[PDB]
Amino acid sequence: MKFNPFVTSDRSKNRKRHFNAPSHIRRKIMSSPLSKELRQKYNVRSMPIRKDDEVQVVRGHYKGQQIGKVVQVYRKKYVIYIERVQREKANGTTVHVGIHPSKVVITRLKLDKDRKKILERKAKSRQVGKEKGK
Amino acid sequence: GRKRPVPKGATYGKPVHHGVNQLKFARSLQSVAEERAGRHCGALRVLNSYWVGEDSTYKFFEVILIDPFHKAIRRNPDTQWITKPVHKHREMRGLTSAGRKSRGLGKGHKFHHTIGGSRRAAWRRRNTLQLHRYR
Amino acid sequence: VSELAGHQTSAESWGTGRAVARIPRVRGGGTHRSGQGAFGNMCRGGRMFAPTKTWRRWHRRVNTTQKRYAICSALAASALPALVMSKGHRIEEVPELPLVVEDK
Amino acid sequence: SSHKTFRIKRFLAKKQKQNRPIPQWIWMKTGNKIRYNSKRRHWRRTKLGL
Amino acid sequence: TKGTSSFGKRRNKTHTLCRRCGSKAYHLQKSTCGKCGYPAKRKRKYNWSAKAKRRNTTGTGRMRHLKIVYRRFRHGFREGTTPKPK
Amino acid sequence: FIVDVKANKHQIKQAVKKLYDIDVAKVNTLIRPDGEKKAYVRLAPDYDALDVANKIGII
Amino acid sequence: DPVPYQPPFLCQWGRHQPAWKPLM
Amino acid sequence: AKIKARDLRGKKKEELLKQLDDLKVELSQLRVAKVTGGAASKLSKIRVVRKSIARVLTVINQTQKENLRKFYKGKKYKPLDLRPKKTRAMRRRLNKHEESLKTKKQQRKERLYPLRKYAVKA
RNA sequence: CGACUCUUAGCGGUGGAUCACUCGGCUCGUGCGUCGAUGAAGAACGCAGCUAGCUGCGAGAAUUAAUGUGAAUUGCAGGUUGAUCAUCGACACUUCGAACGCACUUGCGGCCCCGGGUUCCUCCCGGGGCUACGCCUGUCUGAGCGUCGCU
RNA sequence: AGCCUUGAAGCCUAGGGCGCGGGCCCGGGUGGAGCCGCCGCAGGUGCAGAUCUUGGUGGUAGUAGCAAAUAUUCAAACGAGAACUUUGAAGGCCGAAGUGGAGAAGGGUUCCAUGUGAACAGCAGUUGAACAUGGGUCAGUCGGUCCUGAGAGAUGGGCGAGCGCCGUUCCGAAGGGACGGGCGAUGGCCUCCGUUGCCCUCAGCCGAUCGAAAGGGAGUCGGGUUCAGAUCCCCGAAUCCG
RNA sequence: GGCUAAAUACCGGCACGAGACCGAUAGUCAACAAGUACCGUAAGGGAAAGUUGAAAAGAACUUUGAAGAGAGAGUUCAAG
RNA sequence: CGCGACCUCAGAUCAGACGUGGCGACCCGCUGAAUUUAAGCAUAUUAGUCAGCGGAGGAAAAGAAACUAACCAGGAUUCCCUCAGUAACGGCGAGUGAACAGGGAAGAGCCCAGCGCCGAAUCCCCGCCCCGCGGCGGGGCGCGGGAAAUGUGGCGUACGGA
Ligand SMILES: [Mg+2]
Ligand SMILES: [Mg+2]
Ligand SMILES: [Mg+2]
Ligand SMILES: [Mg+2]
Ligand SMILES: [Mg+2]
Ligand SMILES: [Mg+2]
Ligand SMILES: [Mg+2]
Ligand SMILES: [Mg+2]
Ligand SMILES: [Mg+2]
Ligand SMILES: [Mg+2]
Ligand SMILES: [Mg+2]
Ligand SMILES: [Mg+2]
Ligand SMILES: [Mg+2]
Ligand SMILES: [Mg+2]
Ligand SMILES: [Mg+2]
Ligand SMILES: [Mg+2]
Ligand SMILES: [Mg+2]
Ligand SMILES: [Mg+2]
Ligand SMILES: [Mg+2]
Ligand SMILES: [Mg+2]
Ligand SMILES: [Mg+2]
Ligand SMILES: [Mg+2]
Ligand SMILES: [Mg+2]
Ligand SMILES: [Mg+2]
Ligand SMILES: [Mg+2]
Ligand SMILES: [Mg+2]
Ligand SMILES: [Mg+2]
Ligand SMILES: [Mg+2]
Ligand SMILES: [Mg+2]
Ligand SMILES: [Mg+2]
Ligand SMILES: [Mg+2]
Ligand SMILES: [Mg+2]
Ligand SMILES: [Mg+2]
Ligand SMILES: [Mg+2]
Ligand SMILES: [Mg+2]
Ligand SMILES: [Mg+2]
Ligand SMILES: [Mg+2]
Ligand SMILES: [Mg+2]
Ligand SMILES: [Mg+2]
Ligand SMILES: [Mg+2]
Ligand SMILES: [Mg+2]
Ligand SMILES: [Mg+2]
Ligand SMILES: [Mg+2]
Ligand SMILES: [Mg+2]
Ligand SMILES: [Mg+2]
Ligand SMILES: [Mg+2]
Ligand SMILES: [Mg+2]
Ligand SMILES: [Mg+2]
Ligand SMILES: [Mg+2]
Ligand SMILES: [Mg+2]
Ligand SMILES: [Mg+2]
Ligand SMILES: [Mg+2]
Ligand SMILES: [Mg+2]
Ligand SMILES: [Mg+2]
Ligand SMILES: [Zn+2]
Repeated sequence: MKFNPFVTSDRSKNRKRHFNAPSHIRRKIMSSPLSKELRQKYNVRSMPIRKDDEVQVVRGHYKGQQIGKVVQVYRKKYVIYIERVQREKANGTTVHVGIHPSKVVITRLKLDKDRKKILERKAKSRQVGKEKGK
Repeated sequence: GRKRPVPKGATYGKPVHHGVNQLKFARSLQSVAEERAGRHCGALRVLNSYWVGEDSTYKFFEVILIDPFHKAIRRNPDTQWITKPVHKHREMRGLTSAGRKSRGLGKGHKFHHTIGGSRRAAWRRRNTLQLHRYR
Repeated sequence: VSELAGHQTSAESWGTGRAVARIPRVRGGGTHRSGQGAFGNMCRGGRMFAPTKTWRRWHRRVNTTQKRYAICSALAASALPALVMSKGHRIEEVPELPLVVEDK
Repeated sequence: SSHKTFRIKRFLAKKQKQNRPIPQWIWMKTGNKIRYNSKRRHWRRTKLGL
Repeated sequence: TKGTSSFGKRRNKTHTLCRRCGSKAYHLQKSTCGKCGYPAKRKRKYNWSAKAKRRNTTGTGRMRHLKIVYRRFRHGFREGTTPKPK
Repeated sequence: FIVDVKANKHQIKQAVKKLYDIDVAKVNTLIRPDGEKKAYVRLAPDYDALDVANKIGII
Repeated sequence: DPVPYQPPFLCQWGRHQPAWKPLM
Repeated sequence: AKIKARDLRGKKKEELLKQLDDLKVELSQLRVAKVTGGAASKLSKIRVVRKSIARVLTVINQTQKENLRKFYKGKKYKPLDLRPKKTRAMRRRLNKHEESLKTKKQQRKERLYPLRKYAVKA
């Protein structure tokens, strides 16, 4: 259960805070787990996805072991678009099929300074939690 | 006295309320003087007032008004309660002496109708159902 | 239910004649809600019969001896073997039904 | 009235610009709930008050 | 002839658009507003007009000053201070 | 030209004279049913309207 | 076109109308 | 170039006015291009020009008003724009020293009889 | 076997009932409890590349600056020394409106200071700051066959 | 240790049934996501009516009706399509207190061009005051703006518990104006004059203010030009005030 | 003649939390461009209106018709 | 007649401040009915109620007895239980209707005028210096200007005080 009297445990209020979230909270919600190799290497469970990330699709029709680059992260429909994950329209044009980032694993990260800062901060908090558990 | 502001007779109702001439106003003319001075000066604040003269047609009152904004009152700790915003327009709420004499407030057996905050607080405290949880 | 629910609309009844059903209807207007019927439990919108109040007797008090009797009966039936299974608990492998464990 | 005033002419000027319909790209968005302009005032049907 | 033929003589206007409340309720002969009482210094509101209260309250319009009053209240009305620059 | 509604004919004249460096014979103003002020700026005949229109870009 | 108002009342059968009267 | 607000603050006021006039000429040319029928590059460029004008005027207003309050800081009477704009009931209060002004008799009472620190036994 | 009419069933239309969903109400409880002449509430009019309504904003006009966040907004085009979002503490906030130069026609003024005009020489134009009533302290100018003192 | 995407609720059913009955359980179809049995608890808990409330649909009924003000006909064109659109010809009407040409109030883009025939124009339309893109109202002289009328309405004063009300010259020190003279200070070839500052001197007015797009009120006419503006735009002639 | 917290009240506002409540004719008038459209000279009166699909994947192309409309073909588990 | 004070009353776009209006659920002061009931109705009742008016605050009001009691006396105000549907009012009809005390939540007391003592020992504004200046405050220097004896400040207020 939850013991904080300010955290909402209401369905309609949680759906409101979800579907009416501003973009910096949209980025926080739209996060994806890392692979086993990257998780062992960085000690980081999950990260928010970026435009220049590599993705294996885990669930759905387009799942497999195909490492595809993200086309762009569309936070309005809570979705990302992947390069080879696409389909053909009636007229013939290719349209990228939208995949939610919860069914998405990262095989390679695109590392900038802020990205390395977030990874080091999450690894530091994980080490503090491990030392408190020890 | 105060007559009823109606056309000629014409108080439409039961014969109790047809009285128009011999009605009396509930507050005193000294408190009327205080509220007229305080309505003419919203910046000045009424302390109290006193009688100086009366005619058959008029009475005459000196009303004491105080600046809550002049430095001689503001820097004096004895009167800086006048500078507080709680005492804005005492003359209308009846916080000066001529208004407090009209409210009918006091201690003891002669003032049961204003026990509590006022007469309105007395009536409201008496006319409520205290419908409890477990009853 | 709020007390203002149904009473915000002003509606005088049309009287008799007009071949209408003698209901308080909405006073004029060039809209759908005009001469429609506002008050009453049977009309669309408006009020319902018996608005539920905040001063309903929600809470019931019990005597202290009856509360303690209920506690004593609820504890005493937790020692009998048939009454615990008739509640529904799977207790077939439990070694003793008054299960008293150490202070650790 | 040909003898207008500036306030009344400005009030009519705002309504003349409000009288235009919606564009065709506004119903291509994600959360659209507008099929057409429901506030189309015609000069015979609604007489603008006054 | 009190109906259809008498409705044709209606061309001169009595009310017009007011300039304090905006509604077309400013009588030209009495030179006063029937909605809010414009030559009076105070707003014309009544308790028998309970529905006409909530058509014109503080929650109705913009509150272009009152929302930033609330925003400055929720951090204690700080003035002149600046956050720590980069 | 299309002008803000709060302007004067002298303001339009001095504005055209300061911006486009050209003398003005007169200014005739009307207010459109859109709301903006249409201004017919009659120039002096020493400068050409077609030449200054080709200078400012309109054609 | 807005919602037409309800068919108006017309004193059709009062004392004023001689087209139909009851026993008096 | 991308007109940022950082380098506008160190520059002189006449350079800010010259850049403002250049941006006004640039806005007028883009409006003429919009009305004649121009490129979508110009149609997106006019918003950048408007925001750059807003930035330049904001920096000019900062360098004006902070210098004005630096000038009127030492003086006792200062203009109403430079006076601290908070709520009216909070401006019409007493002063911080005037809330601490006590009378001589009350200070004598606080000197002679302070609220003592005490405890009782069981 | 005809046409028409009645009943039942399959199917197809008018219609949106039932059911299931709910970024919404209703009720109860907690903390705070703050508007305005330094111009409130409200109203009017404008502001988007394509923008009617809603939302947001005020000629810096779907936003400016600062901080945090850290690669987007998106309906379509256009272009890491910080895009977008949130906080917002700095700056700015058109016209009415207690509304304040007198009226509400957006009309007519008066005073002072600047630039064209001048070469202070008066008009004209443009810009800026004042000009609402009552009242408190002090200052200045006053009035009185009100009470006096000196020649 | 209930049912359920190997199909929940709801709905339909010429099927099998059960119960006196209220109702309930299976079979078949549709459906796509929740639902039920037992012991208790609680209620906004059961409809055929109330000239019941809302929504929808029938007979009437392809029925009443599309009948006030004399009247249309032929050919050609656009067009898929013509009794109604356009042009020509013929015959008519309004017959200068008009069915003509222009204004006020009011309407507010209805004015003009291009395209459409989804909805409207109680038949139709290739048409329109409909729809969608675009354009259109140019003034010292035309009006408003100024004045005052009947009247409205501030200030003083009076009244009123009070928002406020009365009152418009009535219980008011109600002027800020200007000729001339004196004094000092500034500005310009410090000549001579303007600007302001003080003093002397002079002065009646009437009530602040609002109130007529037909009352009073200085001064613009001719020709040409637009798809739509003309005493307004252009040309030629003037004229009023400062 | 005068001042004074505390326990007390709060169907307005800001930030919140919960429900043996209601589930689009119900619940606030307003779940949606709601005090909106619309009506009345005015004071005032005041609606109706949720659901494709998981993802627009919103039916390319051929063919009759002037088009509205279809018939094939295609998407989807399902256009029943 | 002139000059100089005082007292009353003016004029200021004089220097510095304030009030106007809004919201209004709670609070204070007025004003204030009729529906209804009494099986009619007129006193009553609805009812100091609806509507109207003015004024604030985060609470308001009240508030430290010209009190309650008659006891072996309690001891500011406010709120709850109880007193109590009681005493009492009422065509004594319909109906209306407290207070004391007891148990609690909270608990905090005080200041002037007068009477008197102290060389007005008091207060405001402006000039200069230092600190701080986004709640314009503290100290020093001014034959600077006023307010005030028609009385400012200190001791002191019913519990006594000097
Ligand atoms: Mg936690
Ligand atoms: Mg009576
Ligand atoms: Mg009374
Ligand atoms: Mg008090
Ligand atoms: Mg007495
Ligand atoms: Mg209802
Ligand atoms: Mg009409
Ligand atoms: Mg009239
Ligand atoms: Mg009021
Ligand atoms: Mg003392
Ligand atoms: Mg449905
Ligand atoms: Mg429905
Ligand atoms: Mg726009
Ligand atoms: Mg920024
Ligand atoms: Mg940033
Ligand atoms: Mg006029
Ligand atoms: Mg059947
Ligand atoms: Mg589903
Ligand atoms: Mg229920
Ligand atoms: Mg039925
Ligand atoms: Mg037929
Ligand atoms: Mg027929
Ligand atoms: Mg004609
Ligand atoms: Mg004509
Ligand atoms: Mg036409
Ligand atoms: Mg038709
Ligand atoms: Mg009057
Ligand atoms: Mg006039
Ligand atoms: Mg005239
Ligand atoms: Mg006393
Ligand atoms: Mg006392
Ligand atoms: Mg709880
Ligand atoms: Mg619905
Ligand atoms: Mg519905
Ligand atoms: Mg439904
Ligand atoms: Mg509803
Ligand atoms: Mg549906
Ligand atoms: Mg299906
Ligand atoms: Mg001054
Ligand atoms: Mg007020
Ligand atoms: Mg009776
Ligand atoms: Mg009866
Ligand atoms: Mg009777
Ligand atoms: Mg009574
Ligand atoms: Mg009331
Ligand atoms: Mg407050
Ligand atoms: Mg108090
Ligand atoms: Mg007591
Ligand atoms: Mg008893
Ligand atoms: Mg009797
Ligand atoms: Mg009573
Ligand atoms: Mg007691
Ligand atoms: Mg003394
Ligand atoms: Mg005492
Ligand atoms: Zn108004």
